[PDB]
Amino acid sequence: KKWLGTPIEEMRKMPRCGIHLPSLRPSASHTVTVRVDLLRAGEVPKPFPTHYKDLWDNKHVKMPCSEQNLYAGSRWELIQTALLNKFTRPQNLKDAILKYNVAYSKKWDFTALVDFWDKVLEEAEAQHLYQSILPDMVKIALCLPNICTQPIPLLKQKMNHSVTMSQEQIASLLANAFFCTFPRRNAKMKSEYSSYPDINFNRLFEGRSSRKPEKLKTLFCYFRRVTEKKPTGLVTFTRQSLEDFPEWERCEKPLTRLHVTYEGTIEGNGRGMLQVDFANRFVGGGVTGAGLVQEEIRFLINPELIVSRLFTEVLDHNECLIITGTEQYSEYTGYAETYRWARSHEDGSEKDDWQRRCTEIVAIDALHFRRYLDQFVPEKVRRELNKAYCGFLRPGVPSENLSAVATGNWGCGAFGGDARLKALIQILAAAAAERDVVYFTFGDSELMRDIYSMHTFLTERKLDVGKVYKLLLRYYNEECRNCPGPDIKLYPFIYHAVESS
Ligand SMILES: Nc1ncnc2c1ncn2[C@@H]1O[C@H](COP(=O)(O)OP(=O)(O)OC[C@H]2O[C@H](O)[C@H](O)[C@@H]2O)[C@@H](O)[C@H]1O
Repeated sequence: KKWLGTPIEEMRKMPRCGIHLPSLRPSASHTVTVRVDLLRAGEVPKPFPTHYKDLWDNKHVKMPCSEQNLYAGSRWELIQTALLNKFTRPQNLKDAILKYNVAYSKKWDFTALVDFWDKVLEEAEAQHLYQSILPDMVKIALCLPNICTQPIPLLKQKMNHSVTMSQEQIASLLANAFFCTFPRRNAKMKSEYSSYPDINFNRLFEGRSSRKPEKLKTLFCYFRRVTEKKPTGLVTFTRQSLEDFPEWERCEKPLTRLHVTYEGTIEGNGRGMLQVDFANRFVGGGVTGAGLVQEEIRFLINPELIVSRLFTEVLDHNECLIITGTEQYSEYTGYAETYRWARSHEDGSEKDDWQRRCTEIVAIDALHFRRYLDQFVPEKVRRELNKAYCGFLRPGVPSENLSAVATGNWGCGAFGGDARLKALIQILAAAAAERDVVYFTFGDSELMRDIYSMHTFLTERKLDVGKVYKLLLRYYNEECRNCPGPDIKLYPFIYHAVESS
C-alpha cells in the first residue's frame, strides 16, 4: 500500500479552489514592477515605468546600473566594457568578472567553472555556451536598466509587503548575479547587507566539488530557455510577518484531512498545492555555494526563487516568504552528492488572472538542533507551530479557497528534527489555518503508517488542537524533563495517555 488517508483527488488544489482575484495594482504594501493595464496572456509584460528611475538607499536594492555605483568612475560602464568582450576560454569570463571586482581577484577561485567548460562539457556544447548563451546572457544583463526600471524595495524584517515582477525582469537580475555585478554584496565585515543572503554567484565557481557542474548545468538550462524564448508570466514575492499567534493550549479548532504517502515528492506530486520549502533563515540556503539539499534543489529547478535573495532579509521567528508563480525549468535525479541534472522540464501549469503560474511555494525555516531532545521543550514546540502556522496562514482568505499543504519531513535532515513530532506540529499548524495536509515521507514507509495511525487515532477521539498540544506539553514534563534517553517515544505515549482516561 503506497498511500494512506483521504485520496489526493479530493484535496483542494489551484486554480480550481482559487478566489476571484482583485485587479492587480500598486499600493503602499504592494510594489508592481509592470504595466497592469497592458498585462496579457502569452505576451511579455511591459515594465513600469518606461524609463529607468534610480534609488540608492537603505530601503531599496542597490542596482548595478545606478549612476551612484562608482569605482568619479562609473562601475556600470566598467561592467559593460568588461562583459562586451568575446569569451573563447574560461579565463576570459574570470578576468571579465574580476575587472569590476578587483578586491576579490585573489579570493575567488574559478576552478569549478574551468572544469565544467573544458572537461564535463563536450566541444559542441562548450562552443554553444560562448557563442549563443553567454553573449545572450550579457545582453539581458546589460538590458537591466531598460527592464528593471522601477527600484526594488528590500523586504526587511517586520515588513508585510509584496513585490510582483515579470519573469523577464527576474531573468535580467539573475543574469547580473551570475556575472557578480551587484555592488556591496561580497564583503565579509559587511555593511548594509550582513543580514541578507549572498546574491552574486561567485561561490558557484569555487573548488573541486563534483556537484558544482550539475548546478551549472541546471542554471544554464534556465539561462538558455529565457534567452532563446522570453517567458511572459508574473511572480509575486510576499513577506508575511505575524505579531500575534494562537494560544495553542486553548485552541478549539478541529484537525483537518490528511493524505500521506512514501511515494513522490512535494514538487512532483503536490501540483497546484501550497508547497513547503524547508528553508534556512537566509532564504535559499547555500544555493549559490555548497548546499544541495531540498531547498537548494528547489531553488535550482525553480531558479526564479533565487532572486528572492537579492531583497529578502533574514527571516525572524515569526516570518515566512511566500512565492507564487515560479516556473520549473529542469528535472533532477538524485540528492545532495548524488544530485544530477536530468532533462529540461516543460511546465504546463495554468496561470491565474494575474498571469502567475499556479505554483505557490512558502519558505519556512525549522530550527537546527544540536541535540535530539531539545525539540520537545514547549518553547521549541511553540516556535515551530508558529513558524508553520505563519507559513500556512492566509489572513482574510476563506478556507474553502485555500489549497491543501504539500509538505514533508520539515527540519528532519540537515536540521536534526524528529519526523514524528514535526509531522504532528504541521498537522496542528494546518488545522489552526484550516488547511488540509498532503505529507511526503520520502521513502520511509513506517513513518507513513505511524503518522496515518496517529492522525486516524486523534480524529476518532475528536481532539481539538488544544488537547493535542496539551499532550505534547504533558510528554515533555512527564517523560522528557526528568530524563539516559527518554523511556517512551512520543507516539506510544499519546496512545497510552488518551486510552488511560
Ligand atoms: N523533494 C522532496 N520532497 C519531499 N520531501 C523531501 C524532498 N527532499 C527532501 N525531502 C525530505 O525532507 C528532509 C529535509 O531534510 P532537509 O532537505 O535537509 O531540510 P531540513 O529542514 O532538515 O534542513 C534544511 C537546511 O538545509 C538546507 O541547506 C536549508 O537551507 C537549511 O539550511 C529530507 O531528509 C527528506 O526526508
